[PDB]
Amino acid sequence: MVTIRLARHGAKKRPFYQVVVADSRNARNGRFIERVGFFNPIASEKEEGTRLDLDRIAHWVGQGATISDRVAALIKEVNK
Amino acid sequence: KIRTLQGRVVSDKMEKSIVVAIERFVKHPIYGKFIKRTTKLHVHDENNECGIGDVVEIRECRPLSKTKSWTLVRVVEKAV
Amino acid sequence: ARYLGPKLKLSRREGTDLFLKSGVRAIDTKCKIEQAPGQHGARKPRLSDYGVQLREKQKVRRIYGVLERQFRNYYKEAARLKGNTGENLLALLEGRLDNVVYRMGFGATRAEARQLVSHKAIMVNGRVVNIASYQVSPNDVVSIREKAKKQSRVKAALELAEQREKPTWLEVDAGKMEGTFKRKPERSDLSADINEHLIVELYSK
Amino acid sequence: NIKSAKKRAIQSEKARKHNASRRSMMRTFIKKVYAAIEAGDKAAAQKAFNEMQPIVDRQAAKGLIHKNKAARHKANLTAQINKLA
RNA sequence: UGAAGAGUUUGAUCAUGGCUCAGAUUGAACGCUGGCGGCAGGCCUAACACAUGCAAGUCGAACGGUAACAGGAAGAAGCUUGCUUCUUUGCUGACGAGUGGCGGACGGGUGAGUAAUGUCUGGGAAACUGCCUGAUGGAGGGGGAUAACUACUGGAAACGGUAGCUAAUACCGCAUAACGUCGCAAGACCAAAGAGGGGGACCUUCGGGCCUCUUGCCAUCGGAUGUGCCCAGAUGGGAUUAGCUAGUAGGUGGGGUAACGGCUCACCUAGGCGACGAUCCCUAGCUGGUCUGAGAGGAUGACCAGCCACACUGGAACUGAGACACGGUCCAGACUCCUACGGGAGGCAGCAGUGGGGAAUAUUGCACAAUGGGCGCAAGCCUGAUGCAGCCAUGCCGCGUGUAUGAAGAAGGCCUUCGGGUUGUAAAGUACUUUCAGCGGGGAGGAAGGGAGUAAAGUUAAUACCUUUGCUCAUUGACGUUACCCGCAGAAGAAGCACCGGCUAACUCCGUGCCAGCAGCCGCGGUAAUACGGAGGGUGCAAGCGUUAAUCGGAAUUACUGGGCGUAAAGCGCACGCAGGCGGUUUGUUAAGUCAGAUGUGAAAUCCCCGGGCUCAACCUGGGAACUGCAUCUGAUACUGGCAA
Repeated sequence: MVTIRLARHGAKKRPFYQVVVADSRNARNGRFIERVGFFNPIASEKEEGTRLDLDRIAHWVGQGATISDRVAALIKEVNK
Repeated sequence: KIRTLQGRVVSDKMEKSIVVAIERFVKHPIYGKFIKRTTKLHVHDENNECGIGDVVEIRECRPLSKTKSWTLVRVVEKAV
Repeated sequence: ARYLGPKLKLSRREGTDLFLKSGVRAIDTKCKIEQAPGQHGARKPRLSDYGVQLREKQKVRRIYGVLERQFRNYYKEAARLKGNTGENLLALLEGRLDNVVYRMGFGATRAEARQLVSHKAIMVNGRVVNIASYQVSPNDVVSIREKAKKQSRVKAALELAEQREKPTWLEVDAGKMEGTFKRKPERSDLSADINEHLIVELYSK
Repeated sequence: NIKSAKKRAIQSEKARKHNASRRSMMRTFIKKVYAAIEAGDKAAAQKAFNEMQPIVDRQAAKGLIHKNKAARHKANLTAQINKLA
């Protein structure tokens, strides 16, 4: 069981999430498996705030991954 | 490869245990050269099939008695 | 501090002329240079190696207005561009926003230009800029504000600039006071400030 | 120990009380077989194994004894009788 | 793309060599001084003891229940007139406690202990693995109970104990039995729990049976994951620690553990380990990494990340997929507290605070907004994780404390040959601007999801449910009196510290006179002190500066890179020689070393290159490189090593 989730590592009064594959039995900013891109809500189209990896995840989900509200709906914001 | 070390016996005083002595060329990055660092190890043997000073082939493997995890595959020669 | 101390007096203590707080009317007429800063400023000492390096450093240092701490930051940015880091170093000191604006004739002086950068007078694009340590980008849009050309300071600050060489790596404008940082400063655009040898000695310690 | 969840101790205890009994049963029945081994009573060995064969297994499926432990028990046991009777 | 040197021994000189300084830095501390904002960081010492508050529970869609709340109804009142009040009642939301599940092994903290079978790195095989997820099948029919509860009863409390009664996704049979387990085969054997939503046709003495959906439940084999286990190498110091080691080392056979194993046990052998450094002692969390550095290297391991250990001290097992369990349990011990003195309670190395100790380290803050975590079928709750605020120049960075112009070069000092010179365009004076701060007014973005509907070409009852999909609507903001922006007067409110003999940038004047005192080093000072003290002037840094401590550098100053040893420190008094190190030459071979390519692997962050995002930079960030390595695979054969000749 892996758990794909957000992880803010960005400086104060400026969220920079990081969609990561971890496990839920460890720290949000702590122990990770491997990334699956980023989520920046501060992008507004002067830079790209995302990195997809659609492919990678699609394998991981079958491998028993779990998606949190945000992460799941964030594939949805960009659809395919 | 079964992690094969061409070692040289140095102890038949037990039956099914023979201490084989092997070395790797260990380098110092601060003396900046290789040397011979010889390390005796405790191998698990079929019975005995060799004398001392017997060049052999040994291999890694399961543990199966205290400080064992190498086996004798064959006795190369008694003397070179 | 930001210095902003007794300006010219350093020109005195180095015996070398600069426009910093001088006019174009006073050029050491009714002002004095080098007569004797202090009561010992008349007589000249030979100076040790370290002597030269210190004095000379301060020469370059005060015709941008730049501090110590600031200068180190410049030195690790110079040696973080692939080039001659003598050039890179003095290129970045003439990369200070306060300086390019002066060198496009919008500042009366080097120093007065930075008084502008204090207030919301300077801008790049539609973006307001108040920080002078900003190294402008190749092909910039470094304009004055609408509601800043109406001030009597900004009108009078194109005035004192007039009749200078204006070493070209950039455009000098008067329709919209909007230039372009259209190539970098270079060894040829030094105007006899070639003292890159000194400070790179000083700094490497 | 003012916490709510310190009530778990009571739960643990209903548990320990029960889990104890399960271990005890098995722990004894397995010895009745080793009786027939050491004393050499060939018939008995079989018969005594057969009576405890289900028992030790059930507990395991549940998790009391667990799957993997009873495995090795059942191996050792039968092993005895094969070389004996 | 990158490496600085000077002083200090001599009357003078060059070497040799120790010492010093210049530098960067640090969880820094202190003194003096103080404008902000942004970001980061903020008990290192006694792993010392803690007042007080809070951080571990949550699910009624598993229960038996109804205590409260809120509603429904029934009798009744009040007769606020058909409405409020009252008793009754699980009827419905909803939920106390209690059972029961799952979490409570996460996250958070700390480095005491631990030089190692602990870590790190790389391999590896005789392992296990709940929640997740794939595949196949199953889930049949029963029973005996026990909390609660009730009625008592023991105690001052703390805290219990009886008797009767009862529930389950509780417990345990019995039934069923593969790709299952044991077994050579033959054979034998082992499991469960169903809950909800909704509904037409039948059935209910009307709670339900029925069907359908849906999730869950049981098993077995997978996958992914976490966690054990083994091996080799790397891991700190000290040989004024050289001998050590009986479950000690190994072999047999039992037992045990999830699995291998002296893990443990019976017997048998007498070895095993060690200067290629065991064992023992001191010291220390370890690593990525960090800092410094030109690199190599050294030192170091704070915050951030991973691992290990520890949880009042000592110790132990139980449960469970997993623990040797921080806020579990039990025992002992020293503490602390309660007490009706009989007997009991607790554990801040969690957050915040407290005293103490120390040179030193912040609020008994706010919050469910966002992100993440826990449970749940969902709502929702729980969250000192976290996100923020407050307090602190602790540091890095950004910007400001004014701009222009301004000389009979103003008074006022100071020095002076008494002509001035110096302070000094500095100030005033003139024209100019209000950032930042302050006040008043606007004002983004971090917020999507969910929630109330409708659309499905799903599943089935033919459009339920549930899920799915976009759509439709009303909201979701703790920070916060917000990032930011607008206006408002008026330079207004915003510069100091150290040093100036030489090293080393920067001199004079008095006061004192080997006295006073200075002092990083070399040294000053016994009456014109460029070195003291004060002043005038100046130099460098600057909201910080200096001083100290501490690390590394410089220092090739212990030299792998990168040293000497004739006399400066420095060749054992001299031989032989084991181990160790080294190896003339020719052919052949091997390919271990080595080189190359290939493949894994070298976490991320940190670092680095290019390039974005915060008004810029600091910081944050994207991709790529580095990731000095290691192993394996396949190739190469000159050298190196091995063998043969």
